[PDB]
Amino acid sequence: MMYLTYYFIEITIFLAILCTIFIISAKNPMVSILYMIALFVIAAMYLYLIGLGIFSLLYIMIYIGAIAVLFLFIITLLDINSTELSVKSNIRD
Amino acid sequence: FHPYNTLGLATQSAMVGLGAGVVAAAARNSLATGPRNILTTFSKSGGVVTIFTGASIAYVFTYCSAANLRERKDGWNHMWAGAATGAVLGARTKLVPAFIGWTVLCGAACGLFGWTGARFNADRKASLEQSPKGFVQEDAHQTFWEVVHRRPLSLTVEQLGEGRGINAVPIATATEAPN
Ligand SMILES: CCCCCCCCCCCCCCCCCC(=O)OC[C@H](COP(=O)(O)OCCN)OC(=O)CCCCCCCCCCCCCCCCC
Ligand SMILES: CCCCCCCCCCCCO[C@H]1O[C@H](CO)[C@@H](O[C@H]2O[C@@H](CO)[C@H](O)[C@H](O)[C@@H]2O)[C@H](O)[C@H]1O
Repeated sequence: MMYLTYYFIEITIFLAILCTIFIISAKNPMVSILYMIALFVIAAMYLYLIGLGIFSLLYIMIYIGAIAVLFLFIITLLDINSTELSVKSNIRD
Repeated sequence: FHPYNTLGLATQSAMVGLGAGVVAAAARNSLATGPRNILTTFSKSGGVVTIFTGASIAYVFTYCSAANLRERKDGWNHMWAGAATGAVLGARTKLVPAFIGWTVLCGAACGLFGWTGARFNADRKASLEQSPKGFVQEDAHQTFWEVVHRRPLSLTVEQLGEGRGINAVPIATATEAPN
């Protein structure tokens, strides 16, 4: 039982890696903002793990509650074109 | 002095210069204009790889070699190394005079760089701020930055040499009458 909650921090590390790669690879930016919200949640989780739930909640009510509301509030109103992730354009890096 | 290891330093220097060529190749492939890919790095690069490797090889090989042939550590070595490096870089332009010019002027610049100490930094203890200065007190040996009201004559004759007016004893007293 004890060690079922031993590797939660490593899980959050792996999940943050995933959400970063997904922010970078997503086609429509709206999805990239949703993955940013997933990342702020994972950060709030990790902060609860190390004993700072107050900042977890301040993050959820600041970043997610305002900044990301606003990011969607912008991309909903602007004509932000894109260029889907490719191999001819980005492999060189 | 303590001798240099020519081949040990040259092999390190070549791997370093190859690595710098790889970094500059990738950075050019990213910063360039037209359609490219992971293939162009070593095909369409303007000799960044051979530039860096030949320079680092020639510089370090010549510095350690001439430091060991002259058997000293000084600025003339860095001059010879900059002379080799100028030859390598100027061989790219397939002309004799530009090859000679690249050699001489890269050599003079590296030779100056060795004159001033072969560093862009400062020693910080050989400097004037952190070193004795001003008037030496009582007959003590005159260091570099120290000033002296009256110098010894033996030290003058040694540093300069005899002749051309400069002598071990003055002229009148040398030709004074023993009376
Ligand atoms: C990977 C394995 C690693 C192996 C271990 C060892 C590795 C050692 C690596 C050494 C560092 C290598 C870095 C190479 C420099 C970066 C490559 C480059 O291209 O720099 C220029 C860059 C792009 O320029 P580019 O696209 O080529 O177009 C050229 C047209 N002008 O455009 C730029 O603006 C970037 C410039 C970067 C400059 C960095 C700072 C250099 C400082 C200058 C030194 C000056 C001091 C000498 C002054 C003497 C005075 C006479
Ligand atoms: C074109 C003119 C202007 C160009 C700019 C350069 C001007 C400034 C002068 C550079 C002075 C360099 O001087 C530097 O080396 C001298 C030796 O020569 C050193 O002087 C020291 O050398 C050691 C031997 O190594 C001896 O003990 C010597 O008595 C002294 O203490 C100092 O550590 C430093 O002062």
